[PDB]
Amino acid sequence: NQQEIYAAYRVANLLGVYEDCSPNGFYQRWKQKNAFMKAQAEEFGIGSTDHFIDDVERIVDQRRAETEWKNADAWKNGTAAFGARYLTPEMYLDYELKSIQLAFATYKGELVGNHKCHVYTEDEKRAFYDANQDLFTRYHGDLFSYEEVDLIIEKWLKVQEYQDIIESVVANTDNAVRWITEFEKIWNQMQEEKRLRGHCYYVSSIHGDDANDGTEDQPLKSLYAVNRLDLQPGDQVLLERGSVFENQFLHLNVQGTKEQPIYIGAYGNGAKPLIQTNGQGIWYQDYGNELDAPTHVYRGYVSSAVLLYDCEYLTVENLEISNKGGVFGETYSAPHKMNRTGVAGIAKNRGTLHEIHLSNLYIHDVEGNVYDKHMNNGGIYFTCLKPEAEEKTGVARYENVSVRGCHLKRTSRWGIAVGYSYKCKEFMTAELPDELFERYGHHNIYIADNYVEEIGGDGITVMYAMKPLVEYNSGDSCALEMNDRYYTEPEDRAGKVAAGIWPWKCKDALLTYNEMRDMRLNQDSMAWDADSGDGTLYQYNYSHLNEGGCVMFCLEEAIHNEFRYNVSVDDLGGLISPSGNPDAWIHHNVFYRRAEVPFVRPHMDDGKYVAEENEIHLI
Ligand SMILES: CC(=O)N[C@@H]1[C@@H](O[C@@H]2O[C@H](CO)[C@H](O)[C@H](O)[C@H]2O)[C@H](O)[C@@H](CO)O[C@H]1O
Ligand code: NA
Repeated sequence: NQQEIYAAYRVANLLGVYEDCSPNGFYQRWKQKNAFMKAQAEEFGIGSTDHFIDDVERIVDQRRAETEWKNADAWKNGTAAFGARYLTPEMYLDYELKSIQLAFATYKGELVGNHKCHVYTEDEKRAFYDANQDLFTRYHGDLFSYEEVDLIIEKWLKVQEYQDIIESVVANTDNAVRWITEFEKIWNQMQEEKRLRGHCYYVSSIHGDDANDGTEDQPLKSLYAVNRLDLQPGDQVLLERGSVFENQFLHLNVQGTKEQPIYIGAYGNGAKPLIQTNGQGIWYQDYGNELDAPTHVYRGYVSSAVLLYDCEYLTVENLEISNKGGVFGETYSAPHKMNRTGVAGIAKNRGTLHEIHLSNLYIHDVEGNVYDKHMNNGGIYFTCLKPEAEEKTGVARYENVSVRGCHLKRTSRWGIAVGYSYKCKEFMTAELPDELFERYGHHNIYIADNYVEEIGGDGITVMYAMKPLVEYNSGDSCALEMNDRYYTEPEDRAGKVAAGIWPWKCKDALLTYNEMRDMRLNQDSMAWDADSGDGTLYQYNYSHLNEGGCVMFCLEEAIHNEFRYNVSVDDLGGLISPSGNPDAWIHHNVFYRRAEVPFVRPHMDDGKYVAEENEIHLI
């Protein structure tokens, strides 16, 4: 809503968040941001996947072997390059609107223009605690103490005060109309620049006909027609910009070759083609065996806007996807609400699937089951099901798979999840020998340049992969539903926790050049999580105002952990959560903490760690 955008930049000006809070000011900051990331970030993983995807494990080995803080000076004076290397207009606007809100939350001034900044008294914060007990329970139902959530409550109350100022300015509607008229022109200009950045099948919801041959002159009309095409190596399917595919879905079982991949994309002019699945695109998921915990749901119907079922040598690019529920009989937090995906990837009957790539997808309002962790449930979820006959087709798993440039907003439960496998019970040791990955695990997994925001559960998680590279991702405001207010009927599933960007049962994972802000309080709610897995390294990551702190080392199977050359600015709760972990080497980081935010997070402090040569500032 343009009046809310206008109001936000009015507050930004009064807070001094940005020097120029005109629409041109927004445009120049966007241009500056993209030019900076292009000049200063690493080049690896930019451009065609054929030029780098085979080198992911090699670049991971090189970066893990670094012996000093690369560009330490930039990192320490606040001009390092991290987060997504290109921000779309939609990513950038949402990022700045969140920046303004968080600046209000930490503002110490008396006034914002004529608005007197409320000073939240102990009485007022304690009253909020007593009235919102459903927000302060942990994994096992035990409450955080008031003292543990005092500063988080003040942050929340200042965010509400901020939000009330926006609707107030909106209510009070001259130069607002000027500001908004100019913003629309700038927005269109930005969309024009964004847009600038076998057989060809054309599909047009507006001009097509499913009886056509599917040329640009006589395009197909519907995704159902696409679902019926016998797509061959080299084929392209191009969806017309401006198209809306109402209640439609793409369910594909197609294979290109290395030499002639299949491409799904956009053509023409206007908005990204919109797949508006609205809870249709039904299919039956079955892992074929219980998962790592017997309580995890592992079979049932899923709604997916885009289902890639045993696909290979396929790239999907430049689409907008939603998957809203709200069908008759359904409530939002219902225990068995259908699992929903924006893009679901499945490996089952073709052994290793090669060369699946998602690029520049805008996936929002995917209203999956609030609870279920391992059904294909969230914005993007790739999994591996037990093959019909593994002795004939091989272990179902992934090789050379990338998720790049995707924007996720309001997806539940997961943001981006890649790799959960029916072979999960083969990895139930602390140490994970390389042979487990040679037989059962994924190779050359690359997740980069994504923006995940307002996510029900975890932001980005890579699973069962050898040396995955998760880099140059930006995350805001994940774990929104990991609390009793939304997580109403978990039954025996537990799982009321989420962290930002992290690996599960990976070997020698590298998470680097990521940015994570404003994780929503739960027992976890830290930015980074060296979870169960072997050899995880976080380096060159930026974290800010996460309500569960900076980094966790999670229990006895989180082994060979290292956390170096990271910057943490005003993480809350407690900076490090060494929770029952056997080791963690925490060294050569820079932390900025409030005096009343401890280095070690309460109740998550009984693990083994070496913290040395860290620079801890008070703020
Ligand atoms: C060991 C542990 O408790 N780790 C937590 C994570 O929970 C595990 O996540 C994996 C995901 O593949 C399985 O679901 C497993 O059964 C869970 O125990 C949890 O997701 C993260 C993020 O909050 O943190 C740990 O608490
Ligand atoms: Na294969």
